[PDB]
Amino acid sequence: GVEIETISPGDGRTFPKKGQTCVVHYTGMLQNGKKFDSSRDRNKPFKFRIGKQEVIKGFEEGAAQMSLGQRAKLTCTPDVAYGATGHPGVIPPNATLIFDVELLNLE
Repeated sequence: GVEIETISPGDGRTFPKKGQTCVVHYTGMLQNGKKFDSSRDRNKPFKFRIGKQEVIKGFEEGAAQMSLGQRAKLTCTPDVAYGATGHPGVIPPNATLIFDVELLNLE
């Protein structure tokens, strides 16, 4: 269950499709926890395409429901990303994830 809470500005029409490589200034946040990931710290804003199961299931649906310039607020459920296993040392089992996502892309 991907729950979108968009901070408004953008265009609201430039929607992601297949065969489109896009750019996200994401920032990881643990619910009842601290940060764990930030593309803003590395200044290399994570160029990636859509559909090839690169990213987790929660980030995949939330990015497709956005448009250019928008700023959403993800709440990824445990069963779509890591809640069975958990990424070793970084993500505990049965964890619910928070993301600051801004789509500043091409295509």
